[PDB]
Amino acid sequence: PLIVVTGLPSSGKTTRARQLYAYLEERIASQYRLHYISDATLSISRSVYDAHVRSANASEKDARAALYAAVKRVLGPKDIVILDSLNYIKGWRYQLYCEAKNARTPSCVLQVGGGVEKAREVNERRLERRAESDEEPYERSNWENLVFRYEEPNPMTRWDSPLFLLAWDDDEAQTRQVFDKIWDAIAG
Ligand SMILES: Nc1ncnc2c1ncn2[C@@H]1O[C@H](COP(=O)(O)OP(=O)(O)O)[C@@H](O)[C@H]1O
Ligand SMILES: [Mg+2]
Repeated sequence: PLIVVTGLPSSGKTTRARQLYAYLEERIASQYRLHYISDATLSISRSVYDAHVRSANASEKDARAALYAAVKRVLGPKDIVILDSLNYIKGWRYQLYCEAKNARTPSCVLQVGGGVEKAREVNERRLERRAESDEEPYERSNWENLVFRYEEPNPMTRWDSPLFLLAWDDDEAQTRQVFDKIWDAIAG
């Protein structure tokens, strides 16, 4: 199974993804294999998110290529894959949907975020606190433009459903309730 995490920059994707992993770890042991992938695990710097000429520096399109390959190598009916990345484009989320389809395994989307304001605050504290890291800040130019071009998951579309969301204020049990529906979704 594939679980597409999605959210704004510094919206809590990695934090929620860890919780999901720990949850899925207890549930598998109470079978499946558990995989975790992120920009950091693939050494994809956040600066990729900033035409007629071929360049040597990796593009955002190459980042999606890297992510796509990492998932295909492990994703399968017996392999649960957590993709912790912005995953902010409907088309990209549609590619991942078709990827899980080709792996003959269910897919879902898990949106995270405490808000544009609480997310902006985080990136400032991480900019203040000064590269394959989970706490490396974005440049304020790259951060703002990323939020502007974020595409909200649409449960009306089959590739953004089943959709699940987790606000920051959602406590350990409301988060735990979502995780159970994720589990039931990626089963029979
Ligand atoms: N429910 C949450 N509640 C409180 N703080 C959070 C929450 N989610 C994320 N954070 C905090 O905000 C910062 C960003 O979290 P992180 O998961 O690393 O964002 P990103 O999705 O960009 O990787 C972290 O310091 C983290 O502790
Ligand atoms: Mg992350």
